[PDB]
Amino acid sequence: VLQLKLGNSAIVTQEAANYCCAYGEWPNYLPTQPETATDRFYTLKSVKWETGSTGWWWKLPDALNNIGMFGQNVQHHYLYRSGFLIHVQCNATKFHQGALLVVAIPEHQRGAHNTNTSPGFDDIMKGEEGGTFNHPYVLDDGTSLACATIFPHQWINLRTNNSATIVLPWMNAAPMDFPLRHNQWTLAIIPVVPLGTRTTSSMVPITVSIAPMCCEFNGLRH
Amino acid sequence: TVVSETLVENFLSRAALVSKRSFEYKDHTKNFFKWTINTRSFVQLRRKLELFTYLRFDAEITILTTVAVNYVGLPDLTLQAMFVPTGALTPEKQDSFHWQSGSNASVFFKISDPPARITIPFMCINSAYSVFYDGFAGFEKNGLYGINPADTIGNLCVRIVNEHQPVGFTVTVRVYMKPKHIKAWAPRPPRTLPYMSIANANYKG
Amino acid sequence: TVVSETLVENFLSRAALVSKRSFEYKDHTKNFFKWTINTRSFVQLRRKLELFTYLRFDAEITILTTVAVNYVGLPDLTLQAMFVPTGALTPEKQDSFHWQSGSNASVFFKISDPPARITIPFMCINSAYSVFYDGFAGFEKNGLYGINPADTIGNLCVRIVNEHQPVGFTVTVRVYMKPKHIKAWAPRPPRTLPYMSIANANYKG
Amino acid sequence: DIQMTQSPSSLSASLGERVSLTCRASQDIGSSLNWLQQEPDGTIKRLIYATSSLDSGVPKRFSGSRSGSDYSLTISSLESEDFVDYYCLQYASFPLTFGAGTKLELKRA
Amino acid sequence: GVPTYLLPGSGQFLTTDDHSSAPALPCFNPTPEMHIPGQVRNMLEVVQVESMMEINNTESAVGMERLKVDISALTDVDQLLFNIPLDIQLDGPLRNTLVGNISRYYTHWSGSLEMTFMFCGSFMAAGKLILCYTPPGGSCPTTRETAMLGTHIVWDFGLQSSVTLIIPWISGSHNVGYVTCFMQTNLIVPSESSDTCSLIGFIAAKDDFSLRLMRDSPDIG
Amino acid sequence: GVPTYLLPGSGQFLTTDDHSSAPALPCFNPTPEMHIPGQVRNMLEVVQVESMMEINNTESAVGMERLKVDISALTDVDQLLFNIPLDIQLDGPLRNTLVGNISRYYTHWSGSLEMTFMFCGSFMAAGKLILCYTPPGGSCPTTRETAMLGTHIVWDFGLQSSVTLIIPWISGSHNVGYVTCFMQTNLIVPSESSDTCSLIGFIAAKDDFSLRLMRDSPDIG
Amino acid sequence: QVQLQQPGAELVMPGASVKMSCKASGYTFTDYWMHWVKQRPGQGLEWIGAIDTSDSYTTYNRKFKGKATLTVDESSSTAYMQLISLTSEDSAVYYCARGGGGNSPFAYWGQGTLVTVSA
Repeated sequence: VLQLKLGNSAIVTQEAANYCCAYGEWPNYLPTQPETATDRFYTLKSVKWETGSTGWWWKLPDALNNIGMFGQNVQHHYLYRSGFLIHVQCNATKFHQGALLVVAIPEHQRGAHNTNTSPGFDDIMKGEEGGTFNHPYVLDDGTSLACATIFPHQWINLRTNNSATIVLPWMNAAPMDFPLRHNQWTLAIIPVVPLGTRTTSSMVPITVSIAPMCCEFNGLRH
Repeated sequence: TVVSETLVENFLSRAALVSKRSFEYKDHTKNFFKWTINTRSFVQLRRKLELFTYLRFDAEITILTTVAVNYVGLPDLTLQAMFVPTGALTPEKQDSFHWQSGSNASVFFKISDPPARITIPFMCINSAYSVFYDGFAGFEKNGLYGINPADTIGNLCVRIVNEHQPVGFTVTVRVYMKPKHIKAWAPRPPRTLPYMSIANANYKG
Repeated sequence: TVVSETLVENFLSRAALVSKRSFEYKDHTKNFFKWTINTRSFVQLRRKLELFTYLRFDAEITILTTVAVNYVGLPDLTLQAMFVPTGALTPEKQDSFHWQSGSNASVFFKISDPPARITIPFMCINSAYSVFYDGFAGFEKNGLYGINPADTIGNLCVRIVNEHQPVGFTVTVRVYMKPKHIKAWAPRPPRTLPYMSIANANYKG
Repeated sequence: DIQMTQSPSSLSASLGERVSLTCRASQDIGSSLNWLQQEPDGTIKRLIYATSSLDSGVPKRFSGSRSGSDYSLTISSLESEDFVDYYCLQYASFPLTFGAGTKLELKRA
Repeated sequence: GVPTYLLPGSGQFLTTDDHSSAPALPCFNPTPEMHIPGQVRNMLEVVQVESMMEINNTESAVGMERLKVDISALTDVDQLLFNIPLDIQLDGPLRNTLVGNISRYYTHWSGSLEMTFMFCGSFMAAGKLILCYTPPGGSCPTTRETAMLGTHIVWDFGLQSSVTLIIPWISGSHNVGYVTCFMQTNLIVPSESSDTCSLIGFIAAKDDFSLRLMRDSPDIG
Repeated sequence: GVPTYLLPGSGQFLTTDDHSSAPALPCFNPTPEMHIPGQVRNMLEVVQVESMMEINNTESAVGMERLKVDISALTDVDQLLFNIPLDIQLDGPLRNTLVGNISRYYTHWSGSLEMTFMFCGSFMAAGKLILCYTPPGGSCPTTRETAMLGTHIVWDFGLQSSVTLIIPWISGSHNVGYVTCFMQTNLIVPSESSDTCSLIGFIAAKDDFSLRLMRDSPDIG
Repeated sequence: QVQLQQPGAELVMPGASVKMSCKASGYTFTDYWMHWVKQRPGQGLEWIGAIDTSDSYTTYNRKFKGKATLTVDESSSTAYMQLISLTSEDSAVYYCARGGGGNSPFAYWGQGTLVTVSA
């Protein structure tokens, strides 16, 4: 019901209160800023979520490499430090059952199954298209999903709340980082409980929004 | 049946053997070893440090030297343990000067004595080490995945000071590393699946 | 990617090997070495000190002794390291008294022990050492160019205290010098061209 | 893609005269490398994998060593059927790439 | 100078000792410390975070469905859903958790635990359940009333969507506890909704959970 | 007396250690310290002094003309004069300088640099130039306008005889930066003056230039 | 006991592209990777891509991206290769390898196919 207006656009959302701050902090400024230029929520392509859907992952800023106004400043400047506000809203009726785990994995090293070969460039950075979990039970990094709750996360249940809002500050060892090289965070939606319905197969869309709030840029060129 | 020790400082800090090597020495008529002193080799310390993302600590290196027998008796050798920091190129023309350059820190110790103990400070460009690095090495655009050029401590180089000694004894060197002043950030899930390779996170299952 | 250590005191002060010599000892039926302990021999410390004109420092000498094998076992020799200051004439009648004169400072150390470490004070007529001396030696009018008689520290003389020991082992002596209390004046340009001779500044190119 | 430089591209040798082929990589692939034998009939067969390790059933004349900046394939004794196209491959990371190759020739008049 | 004598055990190398040693590279200033979110100064903060219990462990159970327990509309009244052993060293639902994986580095563990259950089924699902705990040596319940003699609560699908359960201070070191869950009534779902629903269990640690006596992790991989 | 025990690593010889040792010649008073002009207590003061860049490095370039770049009156409009790499370890114009030779004793170097250009030609030489800098990974300019997208200044021969350029805090350790210079207009010189003029580049270090991690100089000679 | 079979030639004109069959025997097909290697008559070895048997996860080269399509079948324990819009330029001998947990090696190879296209 409550609309969240940031910049020149906005998206109808559920009431936003007591939103999750990752590790109990918010993306403050480093002790020009894009509160206008690149501000508004960038809505990615809605993924079709079915009963046999393993999951999806979008690294930050992998899905944002070229998006709208933000796609220009990626290759334009030398360094940046940016926070992220991620709002994942999944619309469904009261007759659908299931659960979706939206968790942000800082510093996610992916992996492969039953081989020692390291993934290539196209396998790691997929751009806006995003990837699909090969084995979501092991998270693809070799760890376990049961203890994966240690990260910041929110629960989307078709009973209680159909949306989630996660705020990610700047997490890095360096004050700034390289746009096309290192991925600080990772956005993952994990369907712990699959879909179920009266019909054999249904389709539940998922909307994902990411706002690069309170960031900076240096090294002007081009 | 029926918080002091639970602290992270006491949890991550323990004495473990990160390098085990013994070079065969009988008759040469060379002898040395160098290694990157990384925590991904020893399996118990790896998973011990896979729990956390970024780590800040000062490595404390202790070299223990034992001499075996392949009654003569054990002579006392003089050994030199030199630490080579990252950025020093190694064009090895052995028998001549690189080891003895005054830039690199070296230490001399005998066989019978308290074990040589040195404390390596924190050397990094960034604020802390990166155990999990999502990205590629440098900017090669296809550069190596999973290895961050920003964090490399260096190579630990150890050789015997004395010349060839006519014995058939094998020298065994043990290097223990106990970190101190440990600061932790971003705890992660443990990895139950075995380690296929130390170069990346691939799992078998 | 992305002033404490930059100080001159930390920059010029490092442990380097300025003398390397091993005398052959098998059967004599003599053994000693002396050298002027100058910084123009070791190539990395020379150019290190060619950056500055005048220097004031206290030389810290440390003698490291290692015995090689040409199983018997290594006996423990007693060595004597004597420093001969400038102005002491050396009419060597060895086997008799000059070494043991109480004027020169001597130190005794065994083979297995902490390395003998002595600190030589600042001995000069003028205020500081002269690395670059434009002029001639003394007043001979044609006297030697490039060598200042005003600055000479002395000779480092080391011999074995014990008499001839019936072994075929070769004694290797290493002398390290780390300067302290370093004061710098008049920095100069680095010398890129190689060193043809240590006696003067001639270049090849 | 990380390129594997294999040199020399050709050589001429007789029976015997052990000769090693050296490959160089712009990045560090670790201990993971493979060697492949290519027969003129179109059938490829593995020879050397993971440096010192060798295939079961292949004679011991094939060997390898590493100076740490390079990868070498050493053959102790050559033969008349030993003329093939050798290639060095990096399976450590995707994508997998192939080397330049060397065509062994026999000295004649 | 000052006369001194060597004490017994001087010069030995101890693994657990803490002492200052000479630095390797003097006159070197490490990089200053930037503020990094999520500073963890204690291992108990990681344990207090909730984790997923796997209740579906059975024969031929692999993958994502090990986290959920299927409940259909064809089940009868008073049927045992599952039992959760509290043994950390042995393999229960607690084998891999946030509290379990950290406790395997230790031996003695004492503290109060907590369990949270969430119903992932549809909105119109009716019926009630029963949630009971078994004291140590507590005569594991045959059907129902034996579980009622202890601490229990009646949980409804429609009213509460979550479960808060405080377990009183278990203990173990190197058959005690259990969790019993049954069917109070039948599962009532409409015609359009699916017949099969599921649940997800959670476990965390309270503020009194303590640890000590560091050891090596039994699991090599 | 006082019982003591030997710590692990006692008696070893460390290269970087700092401790007091017994003096060799006691009761000896060194010569007092006279005041000597130019006391240098820090290596950064030597680096902050301007030095000559060699821009003329090419094939068959040896000797005095490596310091200057010849500019004649027959050149056309918009021709690339040169490019200066900022890599210290590799060989650019910066290979041998005051900032370069001192930085080769270290590894990590961070700070802001400065470049000064001086025109040594005659007094009546007219025309204008362009002075541009390339950000790291900055799409090195093909002709002109690509260099204009960054920080640039138009410099005239007649008005200003010197150049002040502040470069914002490069970084490197063990293709990033560049300097692009082109011909804005033709070189106008009278009949009596020579057709060929030259320039001399300079570089220094600001107050924020920092160094650390001493090592050995790569150049033996 | 264990071998690989990819017989045939199958020359074809442009407008459609033939799809490879790679069949394996002697080992469990579900537990091992499947690779592909392209031998060009110009002595090119250029690698195509790898496919997992369990999942549909694939990896493609930059120059070969959008062209090659990999699919496998665990029922028949075979492997398929699907191209699109082959022209007179592409001709080569196709190979399919296995790999595994360790070394992901090339040890087993097929006989090879002769692909010759013409306008």
